[PDB]
Amino acid sequence: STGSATTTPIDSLDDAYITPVQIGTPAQTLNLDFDTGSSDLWVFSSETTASEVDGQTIYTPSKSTTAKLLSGATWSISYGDGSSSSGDVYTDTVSVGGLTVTGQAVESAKKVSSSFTEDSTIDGLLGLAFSTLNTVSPTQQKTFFDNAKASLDSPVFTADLGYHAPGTYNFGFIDTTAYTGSITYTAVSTKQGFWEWTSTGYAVGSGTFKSTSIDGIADTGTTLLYLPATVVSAYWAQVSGAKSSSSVGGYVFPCSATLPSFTFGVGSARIVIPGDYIDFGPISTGSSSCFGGIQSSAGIGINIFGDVALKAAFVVFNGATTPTLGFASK
Repeated sequence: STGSATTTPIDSLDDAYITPVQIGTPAQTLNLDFDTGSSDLWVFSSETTASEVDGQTIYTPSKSTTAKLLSGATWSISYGDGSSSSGDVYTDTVSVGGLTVTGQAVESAKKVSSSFTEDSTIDGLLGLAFSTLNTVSPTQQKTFFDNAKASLDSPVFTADLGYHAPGTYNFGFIDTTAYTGSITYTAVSTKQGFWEWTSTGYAVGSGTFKSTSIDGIADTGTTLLYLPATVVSAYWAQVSGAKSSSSVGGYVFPCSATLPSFTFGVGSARIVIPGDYIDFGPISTGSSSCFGGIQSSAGIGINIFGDVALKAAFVVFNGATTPTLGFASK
């Protein structure tokens, strides 16, 4: 089998992407944030505290003839941005772009933190990291991809995120029309449960390429590119007036600037992030200070190849017995 679904930016900055997902019988369609940095499929629901729902579409398990309470199971997750959610668990039928999994754990939120409530466009998350990170207790549950894998034509999914435009998540096949050149594959460590890999270096604008190993994660659920402070300083030093602002929480730059590109290495191949992809707009409405799309990872503990980087590439998440990542230009 295969599946193919369009993913759409939630706003004009590409802060995140939503993909429609059918849950239950008859189908209830929710718009989920596909997150290769986590491993829980959780949704706003009829069980979510009413004051914490503000415009989201909810899953109502009592209206699904295929929903079954997973007795005793609870979940609770905290994300790198400080947000969180928790609740109980149903199993139900879940379909993405024509690919159906029966018995998928659907984690129903009883509580969500304020940033989820405040984002009316995201009805939940669909985790695509390794199932060892799934938070369901006392019986850990499998991701949608893990459940689908054996049925897929090939044990892969691909992320093709757009810049200020829709893109595509495919399951079970590699669309050879969706990228240019060849796909360069690189080794993955699953030891932390992430799609963790090592970039071979970077360049700033038209500058020379610096060969240096940068370990990080391919994370569709993170907006920006988080890299070591040395690398980030070298980038922003090329932008007149750019500075790191403790009050804002990262590098800012004059909105009048034209940003240089940023290149990252995948083996001997190179992915170029255009400068425009690194502009996240005014820090507050009407400000002439703009927020940068490349930020330091120094306070995180891990480097994160988030949407800023991934949307410059066609990205293969290869879930073969030994997983690997593939990157192609597009």
